[PDB]
Amino acid sequence: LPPHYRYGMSPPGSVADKRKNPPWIRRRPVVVEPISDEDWYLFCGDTVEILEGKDAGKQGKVVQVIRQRNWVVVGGLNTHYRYIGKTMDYRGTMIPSEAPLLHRQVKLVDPMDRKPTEIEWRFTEAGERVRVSTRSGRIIPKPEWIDGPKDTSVEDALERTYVPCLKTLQEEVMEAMGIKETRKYKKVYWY
Amino acid sequence: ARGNEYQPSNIKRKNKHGWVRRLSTPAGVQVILRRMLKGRKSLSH
Amino acid sequence: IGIRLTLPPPKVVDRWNEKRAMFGVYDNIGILGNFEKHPKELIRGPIWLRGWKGNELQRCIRKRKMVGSRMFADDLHNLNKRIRYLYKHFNRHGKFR
Amino acid sequence: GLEEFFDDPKNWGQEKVKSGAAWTCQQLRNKSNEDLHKLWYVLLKERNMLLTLEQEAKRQRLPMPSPERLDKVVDSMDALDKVVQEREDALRLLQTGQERARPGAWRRDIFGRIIWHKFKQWVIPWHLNKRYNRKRFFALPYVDHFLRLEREKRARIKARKENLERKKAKILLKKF
Amino acid sequence: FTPPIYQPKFKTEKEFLACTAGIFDAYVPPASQVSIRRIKDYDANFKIKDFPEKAKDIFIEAHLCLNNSDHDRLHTLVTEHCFPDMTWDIKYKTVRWSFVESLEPSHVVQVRCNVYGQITVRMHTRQTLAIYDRFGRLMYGQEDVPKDVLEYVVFEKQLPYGSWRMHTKIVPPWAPPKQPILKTVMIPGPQLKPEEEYE
Amino acid sequence: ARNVVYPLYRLGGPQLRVFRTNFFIQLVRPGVAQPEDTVQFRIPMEMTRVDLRNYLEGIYNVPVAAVRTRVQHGSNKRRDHRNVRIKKPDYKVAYVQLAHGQTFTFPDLFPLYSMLEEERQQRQSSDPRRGGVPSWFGL
Amino acid sequence: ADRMSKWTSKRGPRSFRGRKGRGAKGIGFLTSGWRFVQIKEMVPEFVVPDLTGFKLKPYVSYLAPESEETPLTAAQLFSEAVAPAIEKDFKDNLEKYGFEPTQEGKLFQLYPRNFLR
RNA sequence: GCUAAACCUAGCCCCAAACCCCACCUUACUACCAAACCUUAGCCAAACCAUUUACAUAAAGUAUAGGCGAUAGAAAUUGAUGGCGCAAUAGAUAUAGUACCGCAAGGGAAAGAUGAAAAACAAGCAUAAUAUAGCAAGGACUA
RNA sequence: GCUACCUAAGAACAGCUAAAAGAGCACACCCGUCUAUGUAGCAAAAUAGUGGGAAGAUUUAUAGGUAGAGGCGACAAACCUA
RNA sequence: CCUCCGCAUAAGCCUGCGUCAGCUGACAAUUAACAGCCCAAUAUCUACAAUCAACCAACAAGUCAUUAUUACCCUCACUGUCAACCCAACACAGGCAUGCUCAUAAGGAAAGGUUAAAAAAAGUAAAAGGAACUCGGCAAAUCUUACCCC
Ligand SMILES: Nc1nc2c(ncn2[C@@H]2O[C@H](COP(=O)(O)OP(=O)(O)OP(=O)(O)O)[C@@H](O)[C@H]2O)c(=O)[nH]1
Ligand SMILES: [Mg+2]
Ligand SMILES: [Mg+2]
Ligand SMILES: [Mg+2]
Ligand SMILES: [Mg+2]
Ligand SMILES: [Mg+2]
Ligand SMILES: [Mg+2]
Ligand SMILES: [Mg+2]
Ligand SMILES: [Mg+2]
Ligand SMILES: [Mg+2]
Ligand SMILES: [Mg+2]
Ligand SMILES: [Mg+2]
Ligand SMILES: [Mg+2]
Ligand SMILES: [Mg+2]
Ligand SMILES: [Mg+2]
Ligand SMILES: [Mg+2]
Ligand SMILES: [Mg+2]
Ligand SMILES: [Mg+2]
Ligand SMILES: [Mg+2]
Repeated sequence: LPPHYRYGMSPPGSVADKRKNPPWIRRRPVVVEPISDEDWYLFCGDTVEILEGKDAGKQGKVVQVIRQRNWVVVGGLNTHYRYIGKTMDYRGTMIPSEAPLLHRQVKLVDPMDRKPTEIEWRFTEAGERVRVSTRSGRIIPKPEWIDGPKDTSVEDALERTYVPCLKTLQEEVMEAMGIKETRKYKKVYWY
Repeated sequence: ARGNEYQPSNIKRKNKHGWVRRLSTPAGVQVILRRMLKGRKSLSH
Repeated sequence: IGIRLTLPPPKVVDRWNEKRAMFGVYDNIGILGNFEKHPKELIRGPIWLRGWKGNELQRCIRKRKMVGSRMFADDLHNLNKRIRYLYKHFNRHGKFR
Repeated sequence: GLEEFFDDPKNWGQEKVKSGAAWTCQQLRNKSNEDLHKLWYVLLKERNMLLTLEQEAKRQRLPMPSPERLDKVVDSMDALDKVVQEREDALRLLQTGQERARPGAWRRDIFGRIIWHKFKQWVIPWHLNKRYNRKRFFALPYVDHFLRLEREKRARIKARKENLERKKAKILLKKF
Repeated sequence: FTPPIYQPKFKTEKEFLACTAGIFDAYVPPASQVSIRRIKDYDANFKIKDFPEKAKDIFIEAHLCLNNSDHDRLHTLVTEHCFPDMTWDIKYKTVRWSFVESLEPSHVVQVRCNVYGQITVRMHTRQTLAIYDRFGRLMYGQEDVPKDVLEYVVFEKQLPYGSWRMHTKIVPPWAPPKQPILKTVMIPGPQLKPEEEYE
Repeated sequence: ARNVVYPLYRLGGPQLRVFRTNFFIQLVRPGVAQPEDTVQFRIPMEMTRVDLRNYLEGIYNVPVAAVRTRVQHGSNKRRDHRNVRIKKPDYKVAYVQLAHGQTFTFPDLFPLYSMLEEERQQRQSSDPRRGGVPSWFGL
Repeated sequence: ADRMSKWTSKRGPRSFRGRKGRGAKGIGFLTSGWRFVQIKEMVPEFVVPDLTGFKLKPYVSYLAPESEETPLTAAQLFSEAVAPAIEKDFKDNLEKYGFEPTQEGKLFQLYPRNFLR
């Protein structure tokens, strides 16, 4: 991506993203606090509570996470309305579009208390790394085929046919295929 | 009458301003070094 | 049109940040500490003008003398040229004599 | 046959073609050298078919059906190549102790830069090779000035980058 | 002689969801306990006998919001499928919609049902209109004289935080023609090209 | 194979063998009318016509009668926003004439929204008689 | 006058265009009369195996279990190939176990490598 | 009301600390054939020019040198945590040693600005050409 | 890569007259006497006509060479990238 | 109606009026026989031009050759192939080597429409005279003598 590329709601490679951020744009970079990867505590699917703005207090489910801008999109929450399909004649249709929310503007929700909770990345002997709520304890869990004609069966893919040997693939294949070569490689000079 | 002093010919171009000729003498090596220091994309012609 | 059409963002200055609050402390280190340390030793900056002052020509001469060997090639060339030019200016040009 | 350059006829025109997963390096490491040799050509035929599909899609100005399988095939071939290279490197280290398959040497070129010159195959010795003798692997004293200049340019770039990073960090601290 | 000077070339080679699509089962004006249960099991609190009052309140408040162009409240008061109908044609023109006492009590008609509720309420109320232009000159309806309005209003609901909002008004084919327009209109005939001839 | 140093051959030496071929080719529909026995391929630049013949005869068992090659120049005229020329890659085109009277022809490859469509159906375009008056109101 | 465009065989005069190539590896040599003699051994021979009966496929079912990558090392290969024989013979001249003092004499010399891929 | 106007950060400046796969010398980026080391000069000052003319502190601008003149100039001895910086004609030339210019060495640019989310007032003119006479204004005047 | 001169190995010179020509008339080609136009032009030296040479000390394509207190020069202080 | 040209090769440039859909993006294309890309050594050979090469004629003296031995079975790889094109800042009246076409079978369009003022450029015609113009017969028209200076 171009340096100081402004991450937006559209994915960084879509038609809309290319339209909004052509190669020549030089907009001012957006200042984002440096949340370390080991400190990020919002994940796709987490139930969260909005602290600020319209729909404050309401709890929804994170639909997307634009980590590069400290963003979490709560499905059907923090929504404005936009027209989709509006053509020269048709007015289009109104659609609720969510706006990104900052992790500072959003807090996780206890699995059962259904209330905002501050979280810590405390190690547990079983769950080596897992979130733990501070004000009321308890661990917030991390949320979340037919073989085709050109797909190997699992047993075939796992069959360990390898026999550790001191033979290169070339000579091993030569032996397997019966190719016979008697000529000796004449020595060459390297420099 | 004037203006068309450039009669292109790749043989002359390479034999006059080529990498081999620039390296042929210490002065041309310094020419290439100056271009590299300046960051020229085209070090030799 | 050389005038901005909006008020610039407000500039908040914390007059009581540690730097401003403790500014000047130990300026009297000498007279109040048996003169073990001269106040100029509190000066932090370029090695060639720590506790010393002079015009541009003197500053350039001191820089060349004290860190000339450690200067980059083109920076040192520029310093030598500047010293030469300043010598010429101060010794051959001016209203008075 | 040439039909192997095209997908199964039933898949022609399908908006989406269901595909498995690209071979992983760990999965490939369990296979024999013969098995990897055969899988290499299996994947090569699949890659040729997918590249043909991509080119024909470009020709017809239509989206390629399920382009992700091309990336899957490329990744699988890369993994197989990596596994073979790992085996070859281990065997070479055991039998000769050489970490590099191709001979080479650290040499100072005519420009004074230290490079890893990779040796080439010749029929005659180097002292007789005329063109090799024409090539120069030493830097005369006039190159030291330019070496210092390049070093100082690099130092300036590094200093600018570091100062910019520190200033950005200070700005971030002020903001938060 | 002095050679000519060329300027740089660049200077001269610069160049320049929470809705549904319509009605699941259209009610045709002159056995929904399954849908009533299908909404009760998901809502846990609801009263059909009390719904008509809330529906009328929402209707009147949404129209009052139209009066002031309170689109922020209209968004929560009507469905997204209805909002463009509510607000599109009325842009750049003031409306003086007002409500006066109803004629017969509003009552539910029928209800049907990732899952969206749906309630049809018949209202026979009395209302007033005065739609002006950008320039404040009346173009539809007297502001004082009220009219009797028979409407079949369909509400929809999202089934977690959604509420009951106007989804669509069903106009029966037998409904009386609406109020006549004030300004005369023209409907041009086929703009024939030279080769074409009128038929 | 490409991007690999070929073991130098001296007289009487062993045959040069490549086990894991690095070349990947494309079969491309000709842009012009071609004989029924001719197949057009896009090839890596480092592949010879002999290499292509052996490749097709071994991997695909295609009886090849003749091979011809030409290097197609890629346009270097398109310029980016910085006025820097964008180079379309040069490529290699191979015409392969099949043997045994075999014939080949390029196969004929390539032989929410519901809500949008239904709302478009239910547009209810304003009638001219309404004269721009919003028709939503029931009065 | 074009310094930036890559130098190819399409640019110079007849001699330049003939002399410069496209990276294709040589196959033979040129004799008197510009007659090209092609050496068969110089032509890469594609060692294509018999794919009949092969069970592997270009793709793998997603049902396959995930595993941890363990890049093969010289120590691991030695343990898995030589260590058993060494132990069995010690409990009871390294060429017996596989080690070769010199790569010379081998068709596939490991260093300097003299085989393709 | 048009052309347009503005903006804040991209970066830069000075310091401190710290020492930093393949191809390619043949026509470079082309797989493969029997020899380096050597005083700088000049501008310029002397009002020309010719000898001559600079490249820690203190001693000291002292001893000395010098068409003894312009000027040059020791030694003995002494001990030695950042920004009253710039903020897109500025700060690096830099968005870039790119575009472009030159055969080559080499020269060398310009510019961007919305939003939390886009998956929402210069000049010049026009409104509105013009009335006898005049450095175009001043005193004025109901005008 | 222009131009001055040179080196290697090439190419061109219709037709007529005279015969073996640094001959004559006159194409191609080279040059640029005079006139007019143009003079920010088609052109940073051109166009039209007219004119000199046009088998020779001729013209010319290709590669190479001589480099600045130097080169080269049938000396015009000419030319050596306007 | 014009034909300066034109078609190829060379050199040069490098996709630069092919298709599609909106100059821009995509897609396509130049297929070797033509041309380039050569030669195993060691010694040893070679006086007698070309000029239709025969008389003849010369001078400026000139472009073309092997042998004797020893080695030597793999044969058709690679690269150029497009264009309305290059050097002149330009769709520049200029420069641009060679072979054929010696006016063309090839290639092109001097007039955007109107009026027919001055001045200006080019061209045609002119009563009588025929250099009286002018620095000068410059230019134009004709097809013209004799003599000086260098
Ligand atoms: N004066 C000055 N101080 C600097 C500069 N760069 C860094 N510093 C100082 O370095 C100190 C340490 O910087 P930090 O970032 O806190 O720590 P750090 O990374 O261990 O520091 P470094 O070892 O200097 O790289 C601070 O007091 C900075 O102000 C510089 O350019 N100038
Ligand atoms: Mg020339
Ligand atoms: Mg070819
Ligand atoms: Mg002087
Ligand atoms: Mg700048
Ligand atoms: Mg104004
Ligand atoms: Mg003749
Ligand atoms: Mg003559
Ligand atoms: Mg001469
Ligand atoms: Mg003279
Ligand atoms: Mg003179
Ligand atoms: Mg000049
Ligand atoms: Mg015309
Ligand atoms: Mg006209
Ligand atoms: Mg007359
Ligand atoms: Mg007379
Ligand atoms: Mg007179
Ligand atoms: Mg007279
Ligand atoms: Mg005359």
